[PDB]
Amino acid sequence: TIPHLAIDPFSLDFFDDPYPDQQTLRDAGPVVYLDKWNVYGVARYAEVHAVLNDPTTFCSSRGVGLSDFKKEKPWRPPSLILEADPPAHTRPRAVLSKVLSPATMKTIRDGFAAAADAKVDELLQRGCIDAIADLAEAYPLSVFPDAMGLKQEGREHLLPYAGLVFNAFGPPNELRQTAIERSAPHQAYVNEQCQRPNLAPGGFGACIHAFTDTGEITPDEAPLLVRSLLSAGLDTTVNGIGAAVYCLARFPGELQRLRSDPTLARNAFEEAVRFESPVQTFFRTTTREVELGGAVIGEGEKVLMFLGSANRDPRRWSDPDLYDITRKTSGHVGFGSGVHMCVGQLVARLEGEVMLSALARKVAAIDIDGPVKRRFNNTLRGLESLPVKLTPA
Ligand code: HEM
Ligand SMILES: O=C(O)c1ccc(-c2cccs2)cc1
Ligand SMILES: [Cl-]
Repeated sequence: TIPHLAIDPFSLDFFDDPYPDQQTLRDAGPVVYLDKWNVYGVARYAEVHAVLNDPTTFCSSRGVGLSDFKKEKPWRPPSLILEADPPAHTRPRAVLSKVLSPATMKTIRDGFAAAADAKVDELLQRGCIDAIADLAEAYPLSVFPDAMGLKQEGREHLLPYAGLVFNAFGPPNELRQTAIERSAPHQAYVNEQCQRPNLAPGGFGACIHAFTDTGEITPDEAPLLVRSLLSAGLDTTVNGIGAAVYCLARFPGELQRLRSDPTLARNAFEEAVRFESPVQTFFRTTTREVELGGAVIGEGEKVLMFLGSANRDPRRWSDPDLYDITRKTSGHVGFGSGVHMCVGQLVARLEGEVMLSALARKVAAIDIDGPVKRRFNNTLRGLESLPVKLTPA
């Protein structure tokens, strides 16, 4: 009933160009079995969306990586939000929602926007730059650690820690094993910064600790919730902004439309999130036998969702392989869907919007002018190096 495929979605070949294999996975059926890892897979929009929106049946508390927490020990203490199901998920989620809330974005927008304009002005003085190290990495590093309230010392641990976290959702391949081998100094730094005395007043970390007297979380839960923002809050945005710049570099007609109406900046970023999907895949575990898209899956089985594939599924999207900054993007799954849908999406969209606004107002052309190099991670998609020449408007 269910087709068995040998495709390895965690292989370097797949990362280098996932799109043909994703079509093969979608077209094989609504539910496939991946023999390489003994997991079920769903690559169509319909089933990805259905799985995400049934957290009772497709739970997160057994881990959102390949590893089943009922069978193996997690590599670090489980996240109180990502790796929790309702009702345990609900109150920590509400705290992070209020910490990263629509109202909070007002307190940071002016500074985030000025830093984006400043970075684009700096890059234009150099002309030829690496849009990864010099922009996609440099911009979030210039705003997010400060908004968290982190001290300056030790910030070089943040991107390695995040890469470790996202590699650790994969199978026990070399990318994952090597990340864990190297992890001790990054875990040590990150855990220490999560303690209340190490988080500057007014930042996101201090605000999480301030919620420990309302009855929503206790003091001993706050450090792990700070850990969540230090895990998911930087490397995702690096790959999102890198994706947007890569899209504008490859589709100059869309850069021209963005220049002509900079208020398209926010949707141009959302479309980049759909088109490249910085978070490509992750898992749920079944809590019962379940029928999904006409197939029967037993209890206790890992189900791999292909978010990037769902975002390119022609059953859902017109011209899915085109980057279109005026596309109606509502419904894409690049930030997830349902109860776990990205709690930091307003921070991500703010960074992306203000960066693309700066480019729209200040840059006339973005031309790739060197070898493009991909960065390999078990669940994040993005580039290692993107040499571009920026021409001023
Ligand atoms: C372009 C940038 C980003 C992308 C593509 C992205 C993607 C996602 C996705 C797909 C999920 C759902 C995971 C699941 O259902 O298991 C998620 C959850 C989450 N994200 Fe984001 N994210 C981004 C930025 C951020 C930022 C900036 C923050 C914090 C400042 C953040 C914090 C979180 C947290 C804490 C969760 C867990 C929420 C929950 O389990 O209820 N993310 N993100
Ligand atoms: O530590 C945390 O709570 C944490 C939360 C979310 C993530 C993401 C996984 C996949 C997309 S976002 C990773 C870590
Ligand atoms: Cl840790």
